[PDB]
Amino acid sequence: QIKRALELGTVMTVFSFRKSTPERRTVQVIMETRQVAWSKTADKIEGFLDIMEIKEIRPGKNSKDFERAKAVRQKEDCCFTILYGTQFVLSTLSLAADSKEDAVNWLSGLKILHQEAMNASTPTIIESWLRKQIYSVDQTRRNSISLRELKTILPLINFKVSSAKFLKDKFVEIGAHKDELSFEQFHLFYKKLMFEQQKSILDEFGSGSAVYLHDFQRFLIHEQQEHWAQDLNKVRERMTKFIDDTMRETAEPFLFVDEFLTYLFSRENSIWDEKYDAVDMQDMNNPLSHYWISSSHNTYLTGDQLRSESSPEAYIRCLRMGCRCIELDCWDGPDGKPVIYHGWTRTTKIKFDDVVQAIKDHAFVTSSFPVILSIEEHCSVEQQRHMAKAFKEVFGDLLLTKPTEASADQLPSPSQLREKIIIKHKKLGPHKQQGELYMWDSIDQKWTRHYCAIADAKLSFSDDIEPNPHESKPWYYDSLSRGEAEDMLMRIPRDGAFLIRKREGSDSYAITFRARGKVKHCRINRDGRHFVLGTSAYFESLVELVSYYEKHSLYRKMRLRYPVTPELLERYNMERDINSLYDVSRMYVDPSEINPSMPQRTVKALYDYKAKRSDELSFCRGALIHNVSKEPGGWWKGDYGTRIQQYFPSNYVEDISTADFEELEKQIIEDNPLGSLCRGILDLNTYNVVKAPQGKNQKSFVFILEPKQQGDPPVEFATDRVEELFEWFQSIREITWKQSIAIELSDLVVYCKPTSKTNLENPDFREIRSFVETKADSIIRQKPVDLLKYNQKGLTRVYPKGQRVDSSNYDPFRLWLCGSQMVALNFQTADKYMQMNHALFSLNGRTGYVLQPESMRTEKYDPMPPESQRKILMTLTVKVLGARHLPKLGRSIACPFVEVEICGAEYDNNKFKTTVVNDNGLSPIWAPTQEKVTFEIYDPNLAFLRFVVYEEDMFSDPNFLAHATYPIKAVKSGFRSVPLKNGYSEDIELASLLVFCEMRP
Ligand SMILES: [Ca+2]
Repeated sequence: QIKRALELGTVMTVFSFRKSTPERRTVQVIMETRQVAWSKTADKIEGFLDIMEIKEIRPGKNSKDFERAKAVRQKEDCCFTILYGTQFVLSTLSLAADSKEDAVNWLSGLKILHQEAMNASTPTIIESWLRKQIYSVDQTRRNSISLRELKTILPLINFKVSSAKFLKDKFVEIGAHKDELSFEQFHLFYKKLMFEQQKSILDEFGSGSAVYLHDFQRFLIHEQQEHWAQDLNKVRERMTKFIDDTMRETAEPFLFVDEFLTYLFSRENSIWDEKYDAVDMQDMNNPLSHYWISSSHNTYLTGDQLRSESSPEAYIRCLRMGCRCIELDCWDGPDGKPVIYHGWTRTTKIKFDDVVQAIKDHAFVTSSFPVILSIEEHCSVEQQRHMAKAFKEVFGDLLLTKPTEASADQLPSPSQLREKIIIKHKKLGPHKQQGELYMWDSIDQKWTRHYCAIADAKLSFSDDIEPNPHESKPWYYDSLSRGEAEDMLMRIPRDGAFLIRKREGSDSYAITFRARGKVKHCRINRDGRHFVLGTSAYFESLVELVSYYEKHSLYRKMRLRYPVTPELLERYNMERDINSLYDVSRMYVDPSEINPSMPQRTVKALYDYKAKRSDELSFCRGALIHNVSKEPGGWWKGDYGTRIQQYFPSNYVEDISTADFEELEKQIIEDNPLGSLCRGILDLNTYNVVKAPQGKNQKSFVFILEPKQQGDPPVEFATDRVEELFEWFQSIREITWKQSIAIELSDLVVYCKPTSKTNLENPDFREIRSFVETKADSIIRQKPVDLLKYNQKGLTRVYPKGQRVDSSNYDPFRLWLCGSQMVALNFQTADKYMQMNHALFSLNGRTGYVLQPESMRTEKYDPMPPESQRKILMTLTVKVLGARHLPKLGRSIACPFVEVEICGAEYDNNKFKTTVVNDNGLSPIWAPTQEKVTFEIYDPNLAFLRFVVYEEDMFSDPNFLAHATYPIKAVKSGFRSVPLKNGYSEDIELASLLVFCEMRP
């Protein structure tokens, strides 16, 4: 059809906000990889996007590329935008065609090409994936593969080649006529690799020669509990649709046992129950107060709360996920039209008019159910009039302007309010000093950018905002012992301080670095010419290794920054003498003093214990040990005093009581404006501020906090402009020396009238109460039953505390179980709680409304029963058997393990982890190591089954790879695939666990 017109290609004009001049390119669809490619010449493809990653094809000149370009002369009807990607912020390919003909050809042709890809079988996606891989080396659109190029690819696809024999022994077995492998020679290699690596799973299945039509139907009926599989003709179809072999399609289909394993790891065999993919309108006729409503906080932001980009695309992205409650922070614009950003911060400003349009175009595309606009009002009465007018005019009939029923005593249903936009805004009755400053490092002799803020006469500042050639380099030490290195690096008080030394009595090396006032050592061996850090981190050169870990994290979030040289030790030693009269530590804060006390992860010592090893902690009876990570057997890991996560006997501690609570409440860290991002705090009452007449260290604009108190260190800050320095100077000097609503908008508030009324008695259904995270958590703590009863008729919004400046999220489980409707979360953040939110709102067809269960509305509903009165409705047993295509995080091959947990407000860290597989992300296996674990579930409708895949790095630290999180409601039994998602809950190509699950009611 037009698919051939797209496969051939089309010359069009590409626009990037990243490139300043539009570039003419041939745009084509490679059917073999299912990519949209754009090339300058025929030989090489400049750039590509996977069709699988397309979220929207938007006609016109509505993209960041278009609006940032100089002109765009091409017509609206020749212009369109492919919005694609794996993150919250989607990439944009903005295109202008020569003609309206071609443009319309693409929008139609791409839509059907996407659907084909979505609906395609796993074996079709594998061939596309194998096609992508051989293209990737030299980008020629290759036909065959070298032996040396396959050995270069295997580590990139997260597999370590055990030996050279393994490939050649394979090569022969597949048929290695030469070192070259054709595409189908490579295709056959993958299948053999996957089967041989994972064969052992079969010991759980039949002793037949292959899996025949009848064997498979039994498997679907009895072990998978699929009762459609009675209809034997449906079972033969599934087989054939999977296989796709014309010669075997004849008569009765059978899978080869390796094709059966592939099916078990495949989408087709997902743990997810599909009936929950559609809306159920029988669950959409309850009052609005009975629904969990997918809710965003400060929707405009794409990043942190301090300096990240505001975009209308954030509203679009959230709305098209089915988010139904979005936030507009409305501030006085320059031209009497409101702007939206985070007040007083360096977050970019966007126009209210662009957000209103964006909401109108996107509110009701993927979900028909009512959208709630939470308006935080800082605008003038006149600017409020523009908002009242703009809403009415742009939204028209979509804008709820009067109640659904006049004589109502409860809220209307989501059904009744379809394609309605509801204004939450204060209804009429009938200036923090902050920004970016440069700070000076005497060690590095460099300035870095920090976000700083003054709260209650205290300036808080953030962390910074971003042939053996090593023999000449002064960070390399030819003849240095392990003990000296530790002492040398213990002299330099900086995380990321490093040197590389040759190991004593060996032609091999080590990197030793300081992290959190403690030195660590990393072994660097040689593989012929190459250098290997730990196990599989390959480098050509120790300079290349140092370059990489300057840009990429080596240990946790520590990078290499401070090369420990003789010149640095010489300089710092003298400077430490000169600066002896003050203690520099006092301006920085301790990394534990910003880390909160864990809700329930604290133990109390039953006995005195003396450490038999440096590994082990030593403590007295009565000692409270915090942030305990519980593993099986004798030894647990936890923090006591200064030390962190050291080993101790588990049978030497007991649970804390309420009597210990008061002691932990005193130990609760004092919040600062930068929360987790805070690096140091300065008491401006104990300083004078002076401007350096001629700046300092090559900055012109430098102010200095000079200490009043003995021992307190002076602090130097710099600005880009003298005007910044003045505002900071006068803000600091003023410490060191020492409600109108526009009727027009007010009238648009039908429901969701904000109220205060002190406390939760007499809920009005037209009213909404909002609680910051902190207030919400104290209500849950003291008044949970009041919140529940209020939430039956009234609505509740919760939003993150102001300190979550990193755009981190908070536990919504307890709030949800008290019937709280709008638990507003940072959708731009890839963390556990957004993952929970996406899981919950995957139910009921991604409408962003989930009916609270009937159980929550009976008199005998208790979220928190006593231990002895715990009623068990279901047991869930889980075995993690294996995984395919785990992502490669960094430079080394994944050493994966899986953590399984039942998530909810009834569950105190109810998890188990698998053992670690060494250097294999492509095809790990865990089946032989552990038995099933059994979970007791109190209510299946109130809980989530969460799988998280971690890599175990060289330091034994867990790093996130993927997750899958499901309401237990939608979990199927038997040998099930678990399709793995990234931190943003976007699908990772061909990535899946294989698990066994048993649910007994
Ligand atoms: Ca806000």
